[PDB]
Amino acid sequence: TFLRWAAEPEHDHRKRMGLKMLLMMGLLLPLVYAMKRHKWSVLKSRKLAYRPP
Amino acid sequence: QLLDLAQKHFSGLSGTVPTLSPCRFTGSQICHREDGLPLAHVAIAVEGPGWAHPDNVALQVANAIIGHYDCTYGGGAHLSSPLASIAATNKLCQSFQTFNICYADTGLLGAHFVC
Ligand SMILES: CCCCCCCC/C=C/CCCCCCCC(=O)O[C@H](COC(=O)CCCCCCCCCCC)COP(=O)(O)OCCN
Repeated sequence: TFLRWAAEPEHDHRKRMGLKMLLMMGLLLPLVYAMKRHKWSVLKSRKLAYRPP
Repeated sequence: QLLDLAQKHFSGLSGTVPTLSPCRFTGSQICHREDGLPLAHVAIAVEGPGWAHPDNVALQVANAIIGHYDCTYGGGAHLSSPLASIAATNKLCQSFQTFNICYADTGLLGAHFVC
């Protein structure tokens, strides 16, 4: 246990950040994904019509 | 005399109900691309208030500020409307009009340009 800490003092801080990164990404990934779908909805919905005389 | 004549000729007319459903407005785009035509027409409008509303006055003031333009219009660069002076100055279009089209409880408020 001491030898792990000696090799990687950061072990605990890193793991705390990991949690906060996972949390923020849980928020931000569906959020931005939703933003994407909104803008693109104009295009996703569109219907095409060919009408030569 | 008009009223008499009305009574005389029209009184057989029936008065005995088609009333108008609200009309739902929708933000939308319709594009007929036809490259073979020589100029493009664009009409754009927001939902307006409809015949009765007192906003139509203030809206028509605003529409008049922005105005209408046609490439025969003498005013050109010196015109009062920024849209028109800029459109004349930079040959942005042949023409445009603001409109406020009024219906029962809805309308088209905007502008059409050819360019
Ligand atoms: C010009 C400005 C540049 C800014 C870039 C904008 C980033 C946009 C995307 C963000 C992704 C969302 C996930 C981030 C999780 C952040 C959570 C968090 O607070 O973590 C940070 C470390 O995280 C972190 O350090 C994680 C950050 C991950 C960002 C890496 C991408 C950018 C590369 C930077 C390289 C130069 C510190 O947490 P603690 O030490 O507990 O501090 C407590 C609060 N002050």
